[PDB]
Amino acid sequence: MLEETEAALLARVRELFGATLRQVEPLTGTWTNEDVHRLFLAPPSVFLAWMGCGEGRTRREVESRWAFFVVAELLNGEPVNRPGIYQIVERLIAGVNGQTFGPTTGMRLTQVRNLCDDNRINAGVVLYGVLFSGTTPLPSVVDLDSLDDYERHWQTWKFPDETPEFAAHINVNQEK
Amino acid sequence: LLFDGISTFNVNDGGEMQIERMITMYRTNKYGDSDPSYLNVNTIATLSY
Repeated sequence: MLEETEAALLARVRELFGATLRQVEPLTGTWTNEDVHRLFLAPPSVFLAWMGCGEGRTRREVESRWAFFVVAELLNGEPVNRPGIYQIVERLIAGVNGQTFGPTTGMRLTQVRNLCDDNRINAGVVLYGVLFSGTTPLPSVVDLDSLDDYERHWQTWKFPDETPEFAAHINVNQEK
Repeated sequence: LLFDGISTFNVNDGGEMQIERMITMYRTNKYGDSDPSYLNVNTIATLSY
């Protein structure tokens, strides 16, 4: 159950920040060196990206690694609202730490990378990026349901192929 | 007779009559196969009790 966890994180971010963040949108792939010239950033906004999942404790759970890439504007080498972006980062860490989001539980902060190199400084964007790890379980085996009236029991004894056959066609629920 | 369904009796020395084994008439299931579940009168009496 991963898409449900992703939707829960997005809903939590929307509820916590509201109109402070211009938009929120799951981001395909991790942040590469081309995403800045490819995405509809519309800063300030945050993108939730699934960075895979490492082995969990059991064979039914994994340690999913998510990431929150925060975006803003740095016109003239000056962040658009430095208190605003710092508050956004801290509040996103606080509201998405420990608290469960759907099946995933135990959201633990792992790192907060600055992730602001030339490709993003020259494009007027800061990219403070949070990372998370969570104990998310795997879906259960799909159940089944069917009712057929038991009426026949065909049993065949496994003699050699050309040995004369031996079998019983019980045909239960027969009365006489 | 005990395998037919009819109970049998034993005559003791002196002429007294005794009960060999008193059984019901249950000898087959709903199918044609044999069934001992209700064979004994003791089974019926114990189930009723």
